[PDB]
Amino acid sequence: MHISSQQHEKAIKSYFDEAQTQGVIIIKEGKNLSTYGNALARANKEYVPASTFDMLNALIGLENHKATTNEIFKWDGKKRTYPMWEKDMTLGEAMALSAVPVYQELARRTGLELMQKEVKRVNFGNTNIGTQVDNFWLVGPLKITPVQEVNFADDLAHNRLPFKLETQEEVKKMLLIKEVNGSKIYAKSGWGMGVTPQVGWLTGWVEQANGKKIPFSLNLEMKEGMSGSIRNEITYKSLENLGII
Ligand SMILES: Cc1onc(-c2ccccc2)c1C(=O)N[C@H](C=O)[C@@H]1N[C@@H](C(=O)O)C(C)(C)S1
Repeated sequence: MHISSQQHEKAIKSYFDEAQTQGVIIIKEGKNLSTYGNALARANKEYVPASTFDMLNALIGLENHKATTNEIFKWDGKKRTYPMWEKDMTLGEAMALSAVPVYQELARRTGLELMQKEVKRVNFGNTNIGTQVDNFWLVGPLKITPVQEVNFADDLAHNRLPFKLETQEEVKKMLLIKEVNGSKIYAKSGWGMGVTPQVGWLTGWVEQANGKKIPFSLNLEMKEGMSGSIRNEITYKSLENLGII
């Protein structure tokens, strides 16, 4: 409104301070990138993308006819880390649930060789997937910075990735997670491996009523007993503080 930028900066740093974590949220208006939060130097450090990769995994699988958007991925009946994953689902349902096994099956369909060259073509992060086609986004060697992630989301939001328009639209329909007063929030979460603390992500964009698109990438540390929805909460408060929703 008439709120000073010092106050915006302080308000958003306090959302990270209150959660007792260290993180950054990067916003992009048109060409301009702004870095908020309580740990601004995270912006150009490299982290595994974790499930945020699901977005590119989907783009690639669909572009290369490894799946369709109505196709059902059967649960094989093995006990899963979460009961919510013990069901048959579409890619899109799997995006909302972040169903690692489905994205792993998709990655195996695509294959190491095809995955490696698609990730080069797209030049995502450090572009390196190593030798294990089914976990390189979760344990490395693939890594990416928060700046690169918000630029990725900015590409996909404006259909600039090197995939057909219809492939991009298909994956964007999968990413709708919230509606707030005429604004829509498209995004995918990520949560890295290992003992606490782990990396957390929420990367996407808001599509405003007038058609304007404002990409964001939140990146922070997931501390002992933090709920996943803290990523969402910090993100929503930040976007609201800045009047983007
Ligand atoms: C955490 C997490 O910690 N370790 C792995 C992993 C799994 C298999 C092999 C190697 C590592 C993992 C994971 O699965 N992360 C996923 C992607 O970010 C899923 N997104 C989460 C979410 O979005 O909230 C889920 C907590 C829903 S899981």
